[PDB]
Amino acid sequence: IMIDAASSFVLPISITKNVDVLQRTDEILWFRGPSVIVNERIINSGDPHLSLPLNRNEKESLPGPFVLGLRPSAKFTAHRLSMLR
Amino acid sequence: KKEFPVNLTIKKNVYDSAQDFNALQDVKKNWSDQEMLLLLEGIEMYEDQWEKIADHVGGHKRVEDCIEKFLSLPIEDNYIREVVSKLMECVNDAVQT
Amino acid sequence: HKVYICHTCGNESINVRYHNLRARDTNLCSRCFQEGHFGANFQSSDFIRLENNGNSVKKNWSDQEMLLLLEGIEMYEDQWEKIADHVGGHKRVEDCIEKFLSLPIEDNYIREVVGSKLMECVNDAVQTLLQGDDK
Amino acid sequence: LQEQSELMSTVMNNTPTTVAALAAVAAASETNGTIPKPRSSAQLEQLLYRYRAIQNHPKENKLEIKAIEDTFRNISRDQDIYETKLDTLRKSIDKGFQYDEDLLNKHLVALQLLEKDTDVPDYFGDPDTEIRISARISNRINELERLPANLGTYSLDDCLEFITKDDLSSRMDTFKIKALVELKSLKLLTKQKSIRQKLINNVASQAHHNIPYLRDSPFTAAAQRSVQIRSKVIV
Amino acid sequence: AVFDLMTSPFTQEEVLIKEIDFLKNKLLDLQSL
Amino acid sequence: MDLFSSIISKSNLDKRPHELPNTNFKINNVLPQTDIENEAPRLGFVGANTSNIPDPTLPPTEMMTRFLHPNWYALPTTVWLKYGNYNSWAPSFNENGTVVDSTTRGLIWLERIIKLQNLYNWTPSNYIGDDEIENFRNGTPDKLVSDSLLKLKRLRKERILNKVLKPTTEERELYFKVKRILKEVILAKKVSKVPINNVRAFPVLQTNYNGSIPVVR
Amino acid sequence: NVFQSLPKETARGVDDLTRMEMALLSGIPEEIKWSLKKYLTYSNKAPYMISLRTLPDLLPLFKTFILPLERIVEGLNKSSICDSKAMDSLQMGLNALLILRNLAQDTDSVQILVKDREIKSFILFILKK
Ligand SMILES: [Zn+2]
Repeated sequence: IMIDAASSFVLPISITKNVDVLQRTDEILWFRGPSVIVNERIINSGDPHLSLPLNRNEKESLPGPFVLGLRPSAKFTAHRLSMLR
Repeated sequence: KKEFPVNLTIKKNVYDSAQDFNALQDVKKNWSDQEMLLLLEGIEMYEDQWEKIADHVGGHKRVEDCIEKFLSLPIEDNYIREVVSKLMECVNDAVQT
Repeated sequence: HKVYICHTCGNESINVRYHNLRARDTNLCSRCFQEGHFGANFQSSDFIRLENNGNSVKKNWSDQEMLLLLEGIEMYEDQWEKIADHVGGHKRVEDCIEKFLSLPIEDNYIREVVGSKLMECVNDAVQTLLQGDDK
Repeated sequence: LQEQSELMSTVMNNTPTTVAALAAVAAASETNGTIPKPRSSAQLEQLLYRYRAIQNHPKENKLEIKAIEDTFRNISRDQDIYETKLDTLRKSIDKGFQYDEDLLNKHLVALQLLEKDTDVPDYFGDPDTEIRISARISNRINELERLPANLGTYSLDDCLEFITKDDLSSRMDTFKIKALVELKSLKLLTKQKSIRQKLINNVASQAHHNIPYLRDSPFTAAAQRSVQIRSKVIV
Repeated sequence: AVFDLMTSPFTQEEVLIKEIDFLKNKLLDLQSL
Repeated sequence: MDLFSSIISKSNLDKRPHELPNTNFKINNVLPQTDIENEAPRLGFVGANTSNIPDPTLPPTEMMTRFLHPNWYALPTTVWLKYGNYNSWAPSFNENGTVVDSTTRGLIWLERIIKLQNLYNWTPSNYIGDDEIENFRNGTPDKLVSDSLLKLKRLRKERILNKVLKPTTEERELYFKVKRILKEVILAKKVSKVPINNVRAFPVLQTNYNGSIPVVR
Repeated sequence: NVFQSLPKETARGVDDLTRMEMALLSGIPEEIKWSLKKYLTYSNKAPYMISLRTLPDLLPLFKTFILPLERIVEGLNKSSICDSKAMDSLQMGLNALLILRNLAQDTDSVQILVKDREIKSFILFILKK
């Protein structure tokens, strides 16, 4: 199992006309596999949607993925911006 | 004085092993990370009123259980490191000689 | 100031690299780590966010520098030039050795398991005897 | 043979009705040495709950149901006793004590340090005691080497950075570096011992050319002078 | 085992001759006893 | 070689037609992978020994065995000689390169020779009940706390000095009995400070994912 | 370009023999201690380097330490050596006397010591006491 493969490639034709949105070298970088989209980085480790307790067929349409991601409440953020100045 | 830092937040509890954080573990008394963040969030602002915190968590937690949780939060290392007749026997012989 | 060539591409990292802990001599940019361009052998757990900027006034020893020092000692076992550049090159050999020796590592376990005046007064009496001729 | 772990294994293997521990005198009583009154908060009690809730279907092949129900009676009785004692304990409180602050500080710090097994200062050779030190370090190494690698922080100061759906906050790794500085400093111990030996056995090995009050004594100067005497030439 | 540089009226060969003449004598003294 | 690109930073509210700098391009959609994070390895996997150091649980842990400071060296002193039985005029001793005399060395020689809601609400902190705190709540609350923490410290010393790892069932039972009392005063008295000192962080798990570039053999 | 043709033999400072000869000629006492220790080591291990036949301006450099030892021998009948400044002169004098003892087994470093009419006065003084 090797480590030092290249795994990125560049085509010789300068097509740099409509490409300011992609990832440029500074040309266009062309990798050997796709990307990986990760929804939320921090798992919410309790929350019986995920913990599955052993007590007591049901569906639930939760709002967004933001339930599973430890977001702070806004009153603390306003308190901290008041503590800013 | 230089001391190796007592890293309490990493250290797993010995006596109970059920009041740890949810990452170090392998009404309802479950205490998910959202209510834990809301608990530290209410303790930073409200400063021990125990009833604005008790519904800032979200109402499923009694005030007794919020005190039960607050008794097991780790303390800062820089606060642990912050709280923590032979005279006359010659004179009486030197006056004489 | 060094330069950190991002692995798996040719790019330069701006001010934050992502150090790998199993090949131990690679880095990444932020964008190659957000998308997962670091090969299917590694698992995105073994990448620590390290910085590149010059830190504060010396003898502070942030946890990044302590970690890279201990990585160097596990790498080379000698060769304190090759330790001091792996810390970042803004520290001397003569200070990396003075910091690896002044670490309390087992001091806490030592404190766990294991919990005169007469002749000084005589010397004061003689220093009083050497003042006045009358004695 | 850890019946309070055999119930957990039968629960986590999702097949507990297919075996049901073969409750007779030969099997259900061989692991018990009644049931031993479980220790945990609910981790050994919810297993008993599920075990009774699965054993409601056979109801006669398992004779050990009665001792488990006796322990449920014991738990309910102890709970009622504690609720009555908590009702009386909140009535037995004096109207004025005015608990001191700077001893509440010491009791909180002392309890917190006595939770997580660290040494508390008071403020109130010999290879017997060499192994008792080198068996506390293996404790800490085999406790730090069971932390999950995907360990990360969430400080109370990320609210000032406005992290989006994918933004990569810059204080995520303030615990995983600290949980490797300890784990690799407790493996580089017998390297700094070997550097300290080479330091002390080359500073103390001179001891009479650098220290001024030792190379100025009579006897040291006389010994260093007398070792340098060249032998006498006969004729 | 510490060497040195110094000035002398002799060449480097003559210094080695004197070293031979000294170390033969010290060798005989210490092997004799 | 069959390459791929990076993620286009085109927003979800753009609505424009899809332009292409080449007609030999193709476009694809990346489905995000999402589930309970696959159990990450432990820290023993991440950062093991790739060196030749030993474990710190090996029998050489001495650090001072053959030290011999040069305050402890033998100094050259006088050598007393013996000629015979009837030789009492001979030069009796020998002092070539000595530190001290014959007289002082002779002196040094001289001076040495079944309900339902009462069954889900259950801790191990209430199996004992109280049985003493009712009696001691009538007076001061605080003496039992220090008299119990000293017992915890003594039992912890006795566990360190016995090579035992699990705590006993006698101090665990005595632990919660402490934590109860410090709770109740905070329930009752509302002491004027009850100080707040937290590290202002707490450890959470975070998602892991393999790399997308395949392995090369 | 000019910093490439340095002579290799003089780019360490002065050589050690001129260092030892200048260190005694100054008045710095710790550097005198160093110089006498190195003269003693070279007198034991290779005496021909400090042969008095070769280096003629070296015997008064030891006379200036040995000749004030006569006052110390005169005062040595009482507890004269009180501070830590006279004792250092005593130890320097005894060490220089050992250096001249070690150089006197050569038969070419000896005639220069004999023809001096002042070392023999010191020998006669010590023998009379
Ligand atoms: Zn990159």
